[PDB]
Amino acid sequence: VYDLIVIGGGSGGMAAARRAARHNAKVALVEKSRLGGTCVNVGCVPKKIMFNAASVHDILENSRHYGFDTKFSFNLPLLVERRDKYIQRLNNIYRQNLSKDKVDLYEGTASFLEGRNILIAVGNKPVFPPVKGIENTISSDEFFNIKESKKIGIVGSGYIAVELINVIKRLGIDSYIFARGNRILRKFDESVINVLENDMKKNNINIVTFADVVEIKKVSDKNLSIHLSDGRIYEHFDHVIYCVGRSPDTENLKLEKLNVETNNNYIVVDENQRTSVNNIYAVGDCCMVKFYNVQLTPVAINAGRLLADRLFLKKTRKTNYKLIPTVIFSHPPIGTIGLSEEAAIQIYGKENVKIYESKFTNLFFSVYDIEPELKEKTYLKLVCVGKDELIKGLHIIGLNADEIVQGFAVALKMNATKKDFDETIPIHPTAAEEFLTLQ
Amino acid sequence: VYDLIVIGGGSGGMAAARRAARHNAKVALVEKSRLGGTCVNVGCVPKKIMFNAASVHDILENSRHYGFDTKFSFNLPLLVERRDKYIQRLNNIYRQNLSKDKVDLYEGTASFLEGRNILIAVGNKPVFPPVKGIENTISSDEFFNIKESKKIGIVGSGYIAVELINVIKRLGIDSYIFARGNRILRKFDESVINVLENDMKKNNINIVTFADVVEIKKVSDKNLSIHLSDGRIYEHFDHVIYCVGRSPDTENLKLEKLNVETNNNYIVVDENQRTSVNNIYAVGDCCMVKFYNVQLTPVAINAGRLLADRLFLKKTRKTNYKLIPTVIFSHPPIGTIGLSEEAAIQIYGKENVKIYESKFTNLFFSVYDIEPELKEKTYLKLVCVGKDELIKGLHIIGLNADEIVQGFAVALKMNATKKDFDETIPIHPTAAEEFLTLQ
Repeated sequence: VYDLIVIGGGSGGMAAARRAARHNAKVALVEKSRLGGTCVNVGCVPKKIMFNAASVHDILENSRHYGFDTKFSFNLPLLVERRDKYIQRLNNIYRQNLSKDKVDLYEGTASFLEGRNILIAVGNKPVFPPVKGIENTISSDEFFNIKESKKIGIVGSGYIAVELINVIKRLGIDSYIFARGNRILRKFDESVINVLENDMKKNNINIVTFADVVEIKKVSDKNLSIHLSDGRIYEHFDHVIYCVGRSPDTENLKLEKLNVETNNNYIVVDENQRTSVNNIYAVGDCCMVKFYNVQLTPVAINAGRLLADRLFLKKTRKTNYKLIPTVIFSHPPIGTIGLSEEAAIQIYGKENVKIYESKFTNLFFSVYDIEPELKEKTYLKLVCVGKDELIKGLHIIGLNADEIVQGFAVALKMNATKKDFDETIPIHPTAAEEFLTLQ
Repeated sequence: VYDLIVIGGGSGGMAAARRAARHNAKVALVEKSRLGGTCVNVGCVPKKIMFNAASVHDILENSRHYGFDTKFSFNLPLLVERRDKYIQRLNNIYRQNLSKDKVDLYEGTASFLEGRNILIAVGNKPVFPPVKGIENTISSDEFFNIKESKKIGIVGSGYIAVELINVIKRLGIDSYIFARGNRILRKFDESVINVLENDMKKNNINIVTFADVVEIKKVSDKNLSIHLSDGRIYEHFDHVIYCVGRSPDTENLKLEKLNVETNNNYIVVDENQRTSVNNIYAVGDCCMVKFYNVQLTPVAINAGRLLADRLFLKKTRKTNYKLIPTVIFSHPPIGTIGLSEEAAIQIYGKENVKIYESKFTNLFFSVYDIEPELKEKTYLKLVCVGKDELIKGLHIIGLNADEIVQGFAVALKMNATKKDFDETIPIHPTAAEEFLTLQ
């Protein structure tokens, strides 16, 4: 008999499993594919490696403005073996940590019908809509098998699509991204995105708006065509990638005969991650909290670790889904916490929203021998709601924006104000100091 | 008659000058060399450009682990013209901003004997001690004229010396840095420095401890020798650089006949930057506050801007010299705010100091085809004083540490605690998130 059996060795189950492990629980975790799940084998990890890759290509393409004489070629199959070489080592490490802490791992698909508290941690799996030609399509996952390609088309404009198209261009591949609305990234502040799109277009990424693909044709093998509902046609794609969204691995868990609730396959739970049925719990994007979903590795890490506590020491600590810092690893990258300027106004009203923003050029681009206004930009935004100016949203796009936000999030959670930032003496010279002089 | 005459168009005078400008003051500023002073023409700006340069060289030397075939040469004279090309454009811009805001600029040396409130902003100038051979030496400034060199020796181990030696190696130049104590950077946390030195030595930077140079010989032109007091001799240097420290440009201001006070050339002032003599004020590292000195661009920017206020709108706002975030642009870079673990214990006592630290490898180095333990490292430290654990010091050394700290400083000023950080959901995957899981 186990104190807790973990189903899902991805981000959530693992953390959960090892934490309870730490509190002396007899723990068991069963996995069917490689350990570390989505984030490790087909999300965050490789994605981030390919983002670094595309960063090296730009540095190589531009080293001449820094005194270097450079001639280089890129070979994607190599980036491929290095990167999978890496991934293979993590799985072994995870299985090592799993014996280090006394958890009894089991490889196999899990199914309900010996444990005292059973935790569902089976995240999603990709979504292919009923669209004509969809057979000729692949998913964000599959992209990680691509070692040859001259033209790629992505359908969607969510964060995965944009990160992927920017990584795709910067690897020598001709690139399109189809979007349903007026602009990609419809959920993020529109100014931050105006800068994103301007730069993408500057780098010849083709962005198509108001697109509804009603057909995916296959002239032949690796000669595909994308058909939109308005007359525009787009030919010659070796891969069309659908970045629709993802849905829980919930289909056959032999769950129904348990009256465990289900919205649209997502397992419902409470502040504590408890099911309708007690004993049985759920974290990871495979669930929905209420209802928030929120599919990010660190959130599922929080959840699982915190639960273990209510389960083994004390309840006190619960997961906060409010305030979730994000990084869109686009080119350039985007750091974003809290409300956009418009979300703010939908909540507190325009009479209460003041904004602070900046536009400048990273010092890195000083030697680039080109007209200033053509250098890659950096833009930031402070959205302030109230009277001594609480910061309800914080965003920036640029060189290293991925590394500048974490910290400001510690300050947004502490209800900091324009004035906290203003009394903060800045570090020079850095991109991040601009946040402190928005006067 | 002027409402305020600014002496010194460096960081402080300029900001001061334009701010008061903003409040409708009849302002005048006089400069003798190029505008933007130390930070722009011989400090922060070029230094930072050369740091980026050395960053491109490492990226080029290692692109192969990312799929690239790279063959490159470096040519320092080019980095030199690009970089001075840049600097020339800033001076023009500064002189443009100076007409934009209605300040009457005057080029010439300033000397006391028409203005209502006169502001001293003349920072330092380098220091060469009475040492034998010192004639054969140069200063951090002069380094910016160097376009040829096979071996360089730096005397000192302060932040400028370390930044400069790391930049020097990464430009193909053989490198030594002489230090008086046991380790370079004696003012910063010793663990953060153990990692710094290990990496420097890993990259063949030679670090010499307990060194007292008592002689600087010149066998010939660009064939110099460094003599230490203990028997060690070090030959074949084209340039020996002395990074001793800097002293105020105060020597002949025709000041004495004014009973304006002087410690060791530094002009003394108060919380408000007022002299012994009123009407006359002082910011910039050319002064000493009490007594803090603190020679950083953003501090002198604060001071000058804030003064203008007491001078033109209201006093309320004063400069805080307590809590000064810093970045040592070493390789790797170091972000540091607040107390070291030992400074903490000199203040609150060991019974009250808890520490949190981490050591890991940036994901950037995942594909480097080398044994893990040989990859460039990242190390962080939380120094906590008290009971719910106030963070009195925060440090990290690594890839992008320069960009991760600004933000945490907003949080240290807000007396954040381990637990503020702990409730902060992290961004993945990033170097900076490690700060949030130090459990």
